Amino acid sequence: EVQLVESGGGLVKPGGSLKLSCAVSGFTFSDYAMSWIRQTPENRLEWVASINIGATYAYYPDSVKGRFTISRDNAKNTLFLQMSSLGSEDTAMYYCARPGSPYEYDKAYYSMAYWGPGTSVTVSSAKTTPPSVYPLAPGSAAQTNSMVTLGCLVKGYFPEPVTVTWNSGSLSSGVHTFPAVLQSDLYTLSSSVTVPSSPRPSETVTCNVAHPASSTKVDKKIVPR
Amino acid sequence: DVQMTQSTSSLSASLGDRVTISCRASQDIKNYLNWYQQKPGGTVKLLIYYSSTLLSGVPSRFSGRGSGTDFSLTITNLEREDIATYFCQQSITLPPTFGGGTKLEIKRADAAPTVSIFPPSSEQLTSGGASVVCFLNNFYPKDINVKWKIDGSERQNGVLNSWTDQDSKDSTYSMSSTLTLTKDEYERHNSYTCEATHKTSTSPIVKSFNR
Ligand SMILES: C[C@]12CC[C@H](O)C[C@H]1CC[C@@H]1[C@@H]2C[C@@H](O)[C@]2(C)[C@@H](C3=CC(=O)OC3)CC[C@]12O
Repeated sequence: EVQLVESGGGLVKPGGSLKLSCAVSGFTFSDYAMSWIRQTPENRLEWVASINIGATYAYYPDSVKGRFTISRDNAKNTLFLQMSSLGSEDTAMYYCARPGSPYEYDKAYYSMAYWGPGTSVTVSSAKTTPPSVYPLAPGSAAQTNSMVTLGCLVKGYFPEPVTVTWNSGSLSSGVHTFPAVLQSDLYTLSSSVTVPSSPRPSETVTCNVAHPASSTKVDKKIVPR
Repeated sequence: DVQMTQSTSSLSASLGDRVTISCRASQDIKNYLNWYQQKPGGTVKLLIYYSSTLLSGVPSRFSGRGSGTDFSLTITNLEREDIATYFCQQSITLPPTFGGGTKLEIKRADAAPTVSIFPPSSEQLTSGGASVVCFLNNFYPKDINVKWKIDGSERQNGVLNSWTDQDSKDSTYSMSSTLTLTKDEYERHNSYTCEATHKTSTSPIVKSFNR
């Protein structure tokens, strides 16, 4: 039905510019006042920009006003957000949202009833860095028993995210991937997998770590010892 | 700006329980207060708008109420698909402001952590670094402490911990403690211990090893 998809997010340098997009579906785009809202790394929601129908007026909070610009292409069903002079405080997940009703006399007008998945903006001077992947295998006499836990250490990468699957997804159960911790401006997270001691070392378990930012894929087969 | 205040950031409850989330405005916003729901890696969803009007598709076991400066959101039969973060929001004064959010946990029976210790890899040793990792998985409640001892001696320098959000299948938590050292200091020592203190055991769960 109703669709909103943000686009254009990425890694930017402080003082840099970025343009975001929101393609819409399942409703008459030209009937709504469209808005942007961002969510902060501290999970804090903040208003960014609003535009009325006809692109005659636009609202910006003092946090973004004078730097960002909202516009609409009613023929393309697209909403834009030009960002400029960006700082670290602008690092956030940016969403486009649609009100519940085009009629001010309807109280749904004063609510955002549909959001997009969001597009991630990170304002950093830190550098895109590929992950090192280390195998975590038990050692060296504790072979007991019922279950065995393996793992992969993904270390020193930038930016986020990193994707971690086990056996090309063949292993979904018993998997625990953890939130990354920042350390010297480089991320580090860990992934554990628990399998019966029967399908390992017999049979194979391998961690697949994808880091799209650096276009890297690493497969780390967990071997005894 | 009107400040939106939710008095607790975390709330715990059982399946079939009546949950109540409170939201306070610094001003009179009349009835212009909406409620949103958001799961860990998910999109924001509108639940209630104005003070007490449900959005289409939202279960009737969700109800909002309040006027002026004090509002609340009640969930009548807590289900595990109700485990999310809830935000309150005012829509009448510019700029429109949100509350800090209230993350709602689910209650279950006590589970003991499965502790696993791993030594540095030959590949990481190849780089002049050495991290000892400890997994403390599938425990409840969330309250847990970890202690590293390098040759009987405690240590907090170089230790890093990370936590998973509550698991979807078993409602447990998992944690990872990683003691990162220099290859050289790693080898001027033999033994390395991972200790876990939890509400379950009275004696710690100890995972050690040595070279
Ligand atoms: C942008 C907007 C529409 C044009 C009119 O000139 C008034 C402006 C400012 C006020 C602004 C409307 C758009 C509407 O969508 C809003 C965003 C609407 C809100 C929805 C909401 O959640 O908070 C406010 C109420 C009114 C609103 O805040």
